[PDB]
Amino acid sequence: NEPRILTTDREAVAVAFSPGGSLLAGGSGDKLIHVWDVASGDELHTLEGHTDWVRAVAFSPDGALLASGSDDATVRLWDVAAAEERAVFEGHTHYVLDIAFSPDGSMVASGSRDGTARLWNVATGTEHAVLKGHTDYVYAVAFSPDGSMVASGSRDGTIRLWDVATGKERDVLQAPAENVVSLAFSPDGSMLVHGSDSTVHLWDVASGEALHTFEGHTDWVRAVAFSPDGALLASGSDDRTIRLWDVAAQEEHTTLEGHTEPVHSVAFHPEGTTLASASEDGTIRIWP
Amino acid sequence: ELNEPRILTTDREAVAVAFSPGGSLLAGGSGDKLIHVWDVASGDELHTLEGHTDWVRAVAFSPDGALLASGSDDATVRLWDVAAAEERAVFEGHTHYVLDIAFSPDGSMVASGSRDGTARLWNVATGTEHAVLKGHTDYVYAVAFSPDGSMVASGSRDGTIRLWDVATGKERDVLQAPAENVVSLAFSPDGSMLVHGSDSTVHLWDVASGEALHTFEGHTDWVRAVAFSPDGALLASGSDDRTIRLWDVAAQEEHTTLEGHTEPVHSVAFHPEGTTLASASEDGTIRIWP
Amino acid sequence: NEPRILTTDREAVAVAFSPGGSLLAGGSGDKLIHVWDVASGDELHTLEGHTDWVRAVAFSPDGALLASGSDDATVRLWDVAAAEERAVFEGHTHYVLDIAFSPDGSMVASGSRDGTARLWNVATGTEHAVLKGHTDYVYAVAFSPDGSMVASGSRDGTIRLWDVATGKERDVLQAPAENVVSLAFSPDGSMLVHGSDSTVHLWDVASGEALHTFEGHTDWVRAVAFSPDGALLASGSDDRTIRLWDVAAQEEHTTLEGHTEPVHSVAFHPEGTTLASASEDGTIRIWP
Amino acid sequence: HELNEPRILTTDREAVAVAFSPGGSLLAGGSGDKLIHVWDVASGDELHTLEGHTDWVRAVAFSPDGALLASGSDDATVRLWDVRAVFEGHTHYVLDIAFSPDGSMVASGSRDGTARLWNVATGTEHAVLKGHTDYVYAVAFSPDGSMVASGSRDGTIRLWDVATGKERDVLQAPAENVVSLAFSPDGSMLVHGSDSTVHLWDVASGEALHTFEGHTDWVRAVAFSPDGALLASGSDDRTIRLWDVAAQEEHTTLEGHTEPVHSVAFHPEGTTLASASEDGTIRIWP
Amino acid sequence: ELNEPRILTTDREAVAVAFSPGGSLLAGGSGDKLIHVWDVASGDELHTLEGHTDWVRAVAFSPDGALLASGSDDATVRLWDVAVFEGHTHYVLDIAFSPDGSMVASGSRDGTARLWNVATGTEHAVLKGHTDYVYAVAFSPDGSMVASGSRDGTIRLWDVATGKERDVLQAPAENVVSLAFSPDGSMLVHGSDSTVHLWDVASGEALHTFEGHTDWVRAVAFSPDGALLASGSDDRTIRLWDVAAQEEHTTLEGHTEPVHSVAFHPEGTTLASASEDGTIRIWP
Repeated sequence: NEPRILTTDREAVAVAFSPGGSLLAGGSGDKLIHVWDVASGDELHTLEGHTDWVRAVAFSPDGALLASGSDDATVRLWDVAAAEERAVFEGHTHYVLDIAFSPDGSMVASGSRDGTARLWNVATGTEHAVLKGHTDYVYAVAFSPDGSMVASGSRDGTIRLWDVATGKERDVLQAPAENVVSLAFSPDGSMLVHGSDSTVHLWDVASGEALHTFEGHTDWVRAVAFSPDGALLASGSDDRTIRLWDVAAQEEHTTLEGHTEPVHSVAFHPEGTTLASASEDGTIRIWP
Repeated sequence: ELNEPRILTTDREAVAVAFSPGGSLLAGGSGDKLIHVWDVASGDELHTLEGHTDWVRAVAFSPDGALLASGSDDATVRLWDVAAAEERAVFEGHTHYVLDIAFSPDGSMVASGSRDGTARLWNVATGTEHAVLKGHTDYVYAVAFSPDGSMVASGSRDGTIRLWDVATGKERDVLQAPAENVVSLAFSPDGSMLVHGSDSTVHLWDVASGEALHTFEGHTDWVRAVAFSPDGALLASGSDDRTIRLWDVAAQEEHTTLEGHTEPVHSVAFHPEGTTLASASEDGTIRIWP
Repeated sequence: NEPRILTTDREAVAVAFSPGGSLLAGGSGDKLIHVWDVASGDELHTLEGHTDWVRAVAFSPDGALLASGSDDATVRLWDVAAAEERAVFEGHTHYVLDIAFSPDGSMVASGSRDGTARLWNVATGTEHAVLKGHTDYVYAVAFSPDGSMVASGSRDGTIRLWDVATGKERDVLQAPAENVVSLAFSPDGSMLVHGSDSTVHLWDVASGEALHTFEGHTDWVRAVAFSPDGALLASGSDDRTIRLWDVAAQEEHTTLEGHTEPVHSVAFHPEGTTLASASEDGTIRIWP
Repeated sequence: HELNEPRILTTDREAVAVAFSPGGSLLAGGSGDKLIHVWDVASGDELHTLEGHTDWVRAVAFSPDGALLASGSDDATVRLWDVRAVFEGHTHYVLDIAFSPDGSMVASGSRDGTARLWNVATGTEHAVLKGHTDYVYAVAFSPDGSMVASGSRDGTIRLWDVATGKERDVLQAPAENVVSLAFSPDGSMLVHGSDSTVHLWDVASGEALHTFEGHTDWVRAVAFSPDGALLASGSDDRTIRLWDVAAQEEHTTLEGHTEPVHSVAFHPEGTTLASASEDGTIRIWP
Repeated sequence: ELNEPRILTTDREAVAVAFSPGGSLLAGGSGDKLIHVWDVASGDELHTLEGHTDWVRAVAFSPDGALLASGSDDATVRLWDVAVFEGHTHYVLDIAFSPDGSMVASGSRDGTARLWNVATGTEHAVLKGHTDYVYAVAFSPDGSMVASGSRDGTIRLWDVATGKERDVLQAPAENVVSLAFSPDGSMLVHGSDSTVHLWDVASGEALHTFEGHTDWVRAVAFSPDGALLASGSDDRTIRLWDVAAQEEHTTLEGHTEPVHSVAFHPEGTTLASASEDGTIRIWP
């Protein structure tokens, strides 16, 4: 079926649902974060303060805060209700390309072009750790659902796993011949998925071995997201499509067409009924 | 960030640095027998304090910013009027090189660490003689008051850090673990932790319990200076490996490596606002970074 | 409540209370600074040495020193008890129109018609920084209560925020239809007020956003001051009045009438029960 | 009569300069709102508003042909308006402008303590008048064009030989700032308006003819009658006073009250007077 | 037992001194980073050798008198014509030419004694076994053995031909700071933070411990005849002892200063002391 559309003046490169499902946050190239009421499709208050493109957004698990990463090299925290900048994190030397909120709510992770992943302490507003190892841009970061581990995806063709507590690297998953552009954990923590150029890979987390490769995209896969029950996987690509795959059977489920430009971010509704995609065509689409 | 805003050029060994309490001035101790005071904003050289006969190994501002103290290989500690309008006293009594000095938070006393194995607590306002603390058969390289002024810590060649109660001159605890000479020490603003710089390593201690909390590894040669950030988040180290490092206290991670220097880094110091740190090196430069 | 009145032989353009509350300094067109014992109403000393109008005055936080700015292009430091000139600062090329003493007591700020804001190190007597950003005259300077920041108000329609230590500009607030003629921080440090033509504007410091505009004045607002508890705002204007505003309610509190000429400066007693104004009518008035 | 005729409005700030056109039919108002207004003396029309200045306009003057107007502003420019302006500059704020009777020259009084003299056609600065130790608040050419007179905050009235840039006389007597100046149509006398009170000076002898007392506050404005018989004073006391130039006695007092009178100008036939006041009113009286 | 001249120019601690083999020239290594050479007969300043970047802790002449070696904190050993360089990973604190003149031994802060062939410039022998900085080295007069003093509190004897440790002399409570080999090769001297010890080479036992100094003993030198031993201390005395007896022979008062280094004239007529002030002194 056909989605709904929301419109931004500029490229929408990041999207996320509030934990309750009632709000939708959109990160854009107008240097703002837009917040929509999902039911009415009305645009609530905007979040301004970033000085460059907003590349990623994520809600706190309690839904009270929103974290954002930007090309201005900063990570900001926003009070959702008040639509206010609550904090600003500095340290990254280059564009911040991804962020993730810990399931705990106490930490934000960021990935940047400076070749590091950083962890920020939400309560104190300080840097908890800098994660060093990658030799190229870090395009994606994601927390393990138990909150103990963070995974980082880099252009150096590696996926690195670190202990959140100590900042220590635990594993390196090799993905050769490729730039890892996106990462996501399954909600059960058993699987990890990464987006590459035209391809989506599945990994068994306990083993660090590759389970399967999903073929069908014809361009860079910049966004991946697991459904809340882990059964479905969504991918966003430069080929303009969004693809759904059946995780257990490891086949194509369906292809979502409609975007006229690259899809930079994909996010499931917490109930699993809806998917949101953001595209360079300046639209956010909600698909059931 | 770790980027550097400015560079100062001195042309000799810059072995000690400290910021004024307001943040606007910088004192530099040099291999010349001189102390320099710089304006941080303009980078202008305000004044040069002469009198020492040998290397100046440590410098400190009084908490009220009116006085500078300097410790030297000539075996003296000198007190300078910052305005420069007035010469001041000199502290004599140490039999060997003085490698460290620290002001008590009230500005009434100064502590000094010498190679003679003694830590001396001198009176600033008063002209009387001072208390002697004895270091354990080995030279004392480093000294620091706790922020509350109740504790003084000393770093020695015995590979231990010593804590005294300032009021009674009583030795409260002994911190052991370093495999070598402890060259620097710094209290957390909380007063809860202590930071140790030694031969290759940076240690974190729980002051109350006298236990080691962590060891920071990453320097490849002797760590000559340490500094605790005002927020307590970060730690700064200077080393003979020619780098300076910033460490995340919680995780013990290399928040940043500052790679401008070509020669050993003898001293590091945080700005009072915690935004920038200054590093001093044998390459005859002072580098300021955020 | 009718105030009490002191006189100067010429225009009184500046006033400030000692931190203890017992003294009142008045800057005038006599080229002198007058000091009054508030309780007795007696004139304790005359500070002489300026060569032109004295435009602004400020006490050191310990009350031992007074700073003054003048049309002679100089900033002077006075020993109050001794009534002696202690230092003279030179460097500004044009009239100095405002001065401020930091809470730290280590730095004096000045704003001049030469388009620059200067910071002077009181202990050493040196020029610490020249702040250059503005493209027109600087009419006001104020320190943040934490002493980390200094703000400058200019004819170029900008308010600028600088780091005191490094002299680096941090922010530029835009107020474009307006010449910024006066500034004050709230004692909290959370808000800033600026005075323009007919209006007093309130800013949120952290967000740099405009909170309110206080309307009622019918001419230039040359002086603004927060009450020590932050609850009240005072404005001095060319319309000859002083207005008090309730900060939280954003409403008019009262209008102080009596002055027969423009009110150039206002200052609160540290207890908050009394206010002093200075006027071109050659009077300083103390109002409860 | 002293009847108040049209009250002229639209300026939104202090009106600090007024002048009649030489032909009598137009009225120019300079204000603190940074503009110059031109009015039809008959009321029937509103004419133009001259915009460009960035700061207070303190003086206006018409060229003797009535085709050009000059203005002085705090923005430090002297602008000649075609009635786009042409511009002239001052190191400091410019407070007074006067055209020579000839119309060949514009004199500008400034905060830099000097009077500038420009050749209108060329635009070339010809002479700088140096001598005052403070702001120059008012300037006027003698009817023969050979002399300029100036009032300053230094409390003096000065006479200059224009061609030679040379100071010829310094008239002293005011205790305070001289705020306005006027030259007599016969050129024999000069009028001072000050922070104390109005004075008359003999041009040839460089002596005081008289002191006019009556005002109870600052005198900001003075203007001679076209026949030279009378003098008008404007004050902070809110009266306009008329004095006999010969006898030196007060003739009449006009109570145009509630407002300080900042500028006054007589009509060319002498029947009318214009006053400027605060807050942007221009008043016309016979 | 007097003393004649005092020698000047060094701006810092003079921590090494050596006479040329044949007469006549004197070398001073200092904290000011340079090596001074002095003409002994005239008491003049012949030359200053510059290049080192850090403190110079040892100097030694080649047996032909044509080359001088220096050890510095800059981690170089340099050979000077009377320059060539060698490296160490750490600070070099001491050097000694073999009596043959074919080898330079260098003791470093890397816990090893380094041995180079001078003519080829190639390092061949590394002596390992010390657990801390090596502060002093000296060849046996036959060149078959090297002795080393370390901060580990030991004196070691090594067989030169095979980089193997032959003996470990223990006893000193603290850092050994200097060592010397007697001309007959029978006795070895240790200078430490408290005392000076004599080690019997054939027996591998301690002949005796010298207890007169009241502070650290920084230097030891054997007389050319082997009869007498000089000790230099922080207490500002130089002490002469009978090697056989081990009894104190004399005390030289310098006083104001701590003696950092001592050396005998090759004829045995003169003794040179180096001090912190940046003075060199000769006594008979």
